[PDB]
Amino acid sequence: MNTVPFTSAPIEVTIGIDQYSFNVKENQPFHGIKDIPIGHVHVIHFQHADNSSMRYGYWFDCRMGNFYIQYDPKDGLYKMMEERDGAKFENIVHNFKERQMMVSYPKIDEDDTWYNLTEFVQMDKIRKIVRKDENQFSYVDSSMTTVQENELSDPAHSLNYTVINFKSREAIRPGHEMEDFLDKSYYLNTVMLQGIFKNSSNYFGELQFAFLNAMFFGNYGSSLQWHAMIELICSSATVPKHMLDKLDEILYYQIKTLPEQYSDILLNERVWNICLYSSFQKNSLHNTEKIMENKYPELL
Amino acid sequence: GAMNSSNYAELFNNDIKLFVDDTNVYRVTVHKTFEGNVATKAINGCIFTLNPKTGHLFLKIIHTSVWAGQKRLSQLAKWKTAEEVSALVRSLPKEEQPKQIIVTRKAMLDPLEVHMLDFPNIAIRPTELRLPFSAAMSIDKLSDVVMKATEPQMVLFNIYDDWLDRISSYTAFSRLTLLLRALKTNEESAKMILLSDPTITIKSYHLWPSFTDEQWITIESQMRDLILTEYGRKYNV
Ligand SMILES: COC(=O)c1n[nH]c(C)c1Br
Repeated sequence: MNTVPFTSAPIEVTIGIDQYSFNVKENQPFHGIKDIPIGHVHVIHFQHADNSSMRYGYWFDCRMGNFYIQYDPKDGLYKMMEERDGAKFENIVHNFKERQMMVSYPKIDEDDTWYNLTEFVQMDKIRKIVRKDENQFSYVDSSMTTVQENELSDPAHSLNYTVINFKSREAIRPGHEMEDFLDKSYYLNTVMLQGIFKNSSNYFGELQFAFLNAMFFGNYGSSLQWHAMIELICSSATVPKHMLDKLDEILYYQIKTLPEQYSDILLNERVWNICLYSSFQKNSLHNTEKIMENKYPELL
Repeated sequence: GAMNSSNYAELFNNDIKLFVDDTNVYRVTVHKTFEGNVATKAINGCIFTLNPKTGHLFLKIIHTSVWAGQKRLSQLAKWKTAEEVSALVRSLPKEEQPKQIIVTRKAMLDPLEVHMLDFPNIAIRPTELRLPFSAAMSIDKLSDVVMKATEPQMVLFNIYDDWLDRISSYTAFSRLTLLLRALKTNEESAKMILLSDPTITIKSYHLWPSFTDEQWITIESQMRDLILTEYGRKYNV
């Protein structure tokens, strides 16, 4: 079980660690989070009390280094840092633990939510969407735009999601215009899966990462990407059964975890009504359809 | 953006543009079958592609053979329209290609945009106007060429006849839409107005009678009156 040490908490802040969150008061004695499950990516995120603007956070995998959080009073944010002195790290951590100055990652043993939400998410693919190669961890916030978004302004700070555009030459074979537009299986299976993502696990990993950035940071381009990748599968007549069954599970746990008071801005009515009720896969998302109807029937 | 009454004069500027109407592409008669069920039988159709500045009409005749063995024909018809419009644009020299295509029905936007991906510099636009181009098949010479076709075919017309030698494109388009609105609202009456006098002739190379200037004023007044009335005869006013 790993730890994220915090130097201190000089400003009052709501801290998230995966789907959990807690409040820390200004200059509260607080030195981080312990008992973090190894074997998953994680995200630690921040909402300052004074400025509910800018949610921001760091994707990380405790197997890739010793990471701690230090507040920067110049840039005005909690920064993730990697400690390369491994004995300095263990010794500080040991002292924090002895003083019981760390909150415990509060995973209930029955609870598989985080695994279910990050099943296909891998750090090496996050680091290709979020380009900052000097760090083993990846910063995301509310305002970052996507590559696709910037084609319609600072490239260094972009989310480099795979571009999906239904009215593009990439998506539409010459001489198959109607066929490829109404049935996107060509674009899903050949262009995207075989060509770009190589396999469905990589496709699902980007889909899950986009959702999580939409949910935790309100990142709008992320929400667009999540819906686009859902729509591409639902609008394909030919989808491997194993992908359809896993998509149903994936969406079910995303919809289950979404904050109920955020469904107005985070769920695209058109995409969901098409996927559940009109598309080729209207009958293939049983679990997702059932949670959607019992939790968000207004939308439908 | 969309075309409406505010930006109506844009039609007559010097940027080449085409209207595309697909109302008459897929046409059927509905009839009872031996077993007392209902069936459709397609008849020949046409794409109405019009340059409103010049009057040039590109009438692509849609022969019933194109539907044989196909499903979801109302949807297919929009894509076939888009394929033929795109083929038309491809066949033209670059300096004759439209800078904008205005579709009369919004359902044509996605089919045309997809078939025109190779022409990023051609804007596909809808309109808010309720244009009466569906009444094109009430023009006898147009209905005739469509019905007689035994194969796919493109026929070229000027829907303004020689009017532009005397009036502006703006006035010619207003005359045309008046005629077509009348034919749409009451074809029998509108045709009675045009052909009541058999003394006045249609030139072999024209669609409309050879009215003098003063007969056109009379004709247009009779067409307005018709449209005024039928709007009463319908709303009782
Ligand atoms: C380097 O500064 C630090 O504050 C630090 N270094 N390691 C750990 C665990 C911490 Br907290």
